Amino acid sequence: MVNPTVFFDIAVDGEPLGRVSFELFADKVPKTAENFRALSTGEKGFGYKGSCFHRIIPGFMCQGGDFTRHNGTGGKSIYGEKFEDENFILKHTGPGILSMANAGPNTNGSQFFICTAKTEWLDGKHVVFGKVKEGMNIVEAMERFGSRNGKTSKKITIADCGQLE
Amino acid sequence: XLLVXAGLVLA
Repeated sequence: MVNPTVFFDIAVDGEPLGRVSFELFADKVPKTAENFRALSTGEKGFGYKGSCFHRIIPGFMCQGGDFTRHNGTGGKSIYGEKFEDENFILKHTGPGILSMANAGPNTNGSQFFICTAKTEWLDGKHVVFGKVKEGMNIVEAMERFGSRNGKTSKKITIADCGQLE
Repeated sequence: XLLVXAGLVLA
């Protein structure tokens, strides 16, 4: 009866930057939260470890999760390639929101984004399922390698990840 | 513009 806490250790060109901890709202979106949790432990044989943040736009968000093609076209869920939009109870209310990227209605795989600002235009379209619990300062340092068009100037990698609780 | 998609990214 406790929401999982997951962590990512971020590296910039192999150099360790720090740890970001996330609280996953398994009490509101159990199946989206579980997908993210299991991809962070790597327990199904595949996951986030070693993958990158392929698209970062300062003031907007940091996008990652494509562990198969590393460019925005791949990734899959623990349920098969894609799964449904569970619900839209939570909104993109400010910095630190963790939400799912997609290619339209009911197309969730493994790609996600961490909001750097309130992005109310994404409400009802992207499922919010967690928030940054510790290390928002590491996300702010990550944005500095992003650009208006999303290209990063440095390789931002998840060097390790797992579950803390 | 400022969207978050997987595959065809929009302006």
